[PDB]
Amino acid sequence: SLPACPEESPLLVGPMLIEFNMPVDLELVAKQNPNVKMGGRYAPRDCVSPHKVAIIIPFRNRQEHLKYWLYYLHPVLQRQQLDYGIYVINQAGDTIFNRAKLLNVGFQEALKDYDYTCFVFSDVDLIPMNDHNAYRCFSQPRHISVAMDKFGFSLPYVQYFGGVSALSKQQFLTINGFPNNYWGWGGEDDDIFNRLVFRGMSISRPNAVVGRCRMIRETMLSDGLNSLTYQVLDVQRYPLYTQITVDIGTP
Amino acid sequence: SLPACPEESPLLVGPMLIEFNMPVDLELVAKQNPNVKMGGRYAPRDCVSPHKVAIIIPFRNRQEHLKYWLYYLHPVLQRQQLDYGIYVINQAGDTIFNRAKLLNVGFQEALKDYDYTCFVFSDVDLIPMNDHNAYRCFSQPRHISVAMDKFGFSLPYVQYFGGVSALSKQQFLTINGFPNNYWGWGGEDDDIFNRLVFRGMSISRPNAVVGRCRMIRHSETMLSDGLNSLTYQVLDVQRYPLYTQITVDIGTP
Repeated sequence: SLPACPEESPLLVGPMLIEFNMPVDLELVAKQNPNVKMGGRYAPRDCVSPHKVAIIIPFRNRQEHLKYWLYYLHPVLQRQQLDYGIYVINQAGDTIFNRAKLLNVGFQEALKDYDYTCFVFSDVDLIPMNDHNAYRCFSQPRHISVAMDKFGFSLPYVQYFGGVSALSKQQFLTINGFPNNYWGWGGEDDDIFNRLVFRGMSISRPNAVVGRCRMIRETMLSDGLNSLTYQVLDVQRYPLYTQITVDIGTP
Repeated sequence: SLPACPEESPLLVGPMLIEFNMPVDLELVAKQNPNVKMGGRYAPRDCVSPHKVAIIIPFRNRQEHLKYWLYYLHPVLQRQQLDYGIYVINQAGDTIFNRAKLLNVGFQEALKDYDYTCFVFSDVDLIPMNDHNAYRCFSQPRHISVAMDKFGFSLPYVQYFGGVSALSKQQFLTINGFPNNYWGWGGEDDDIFNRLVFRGMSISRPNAVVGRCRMIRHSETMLSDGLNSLTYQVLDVQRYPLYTQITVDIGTP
């Protein structure tokens, strides 16, 4: 019935100022984005998007950062004319953090809501400075956070495929998702760039200016999606996001 | 007879001023480094170095840049107490450039002079700003150019394992060297990161400050495409005081 959305959205505004010297009230953010449905779900009214994107945020005790993330990304994602939903994967307990495992949980859980075909894995503390940085999938795995605010050496904050990146369902399934046994922060050695290589994939990215983000301030075949185990303890449908609280075990 | 050189050389000075305004005369540079022998060869007089390093530069019509590279790196390499030689691999003709294939030639040709055990592959237009950045090999593949001088975003110039990197002879042979069929400038698409992964190796590097480099300016297929399938024709070999230049025909796409 509806027409397909254009290939490039005409609603983009380009670079935007990101400042964190202003308190955020999510009740106001919700009234500013009234087309977002309960649970953080949105689709264009005027056209059909081919981008069915689940944005997955690994999370634990970062509510202030999340307020800023929602305040800044909901307008961006709509301007990009995406058919998206927001899934916050909250790691229950005080175990060592396991980013990769939570991303696997988010993939499995988001698919219970809707047949997403693209998955954006995003740290809660990275805001894109230009809405030309598409939050969706490409013919190759996509690295969305390319460089940081002040355009310095960026590998510490984003590694090769960290910070914000995107994988289609097929790309995610080809590598059997992320590993589940990397507890803690391992740097550019725990980057799953290795998994993309084994399956003959490379990295796509925008240019470093469009890709700027600002900060709020083998074993593969057996360790991954097919061996994932976890227990969901809570699911909360807030106006602007879904939060899933899970027990992912211990190292 | 001689003692082993220390693990860290006592001659290191740390950060360095790098400027590209003074014209360079290689006859004067040779008089500044009188211990460098014909062909750009040096070994310490006072100790035996465990680092037998061939520095291989893929090259074509960049003589001005090459002057600066020699002016700045010969002092650095000597201070690092290395047993090294300088090999410039000049691609004959003005065909489309093939960085990776030239690197394979340099590895094969350097070994005809001397039994090097470490190979540093360095773009001619990258100068290290700190002599603590070791131009030699490690237990894992080594990425020497980590970050750029000022605007630190470095991925376009260094990729994952480009710019300046080092592979021991064993590490190089394990991945069957570099590919030979990547014609042109491919960026991080021509990067051999996949080959290191395929063989269960990772990247070692210094921290981004020690690893800072400045750019000269004024502004499956692995097992079958590599060293074992390399073909080329040497057209000239010239032995200058400060470097060996090998001019080769590496064919066309």
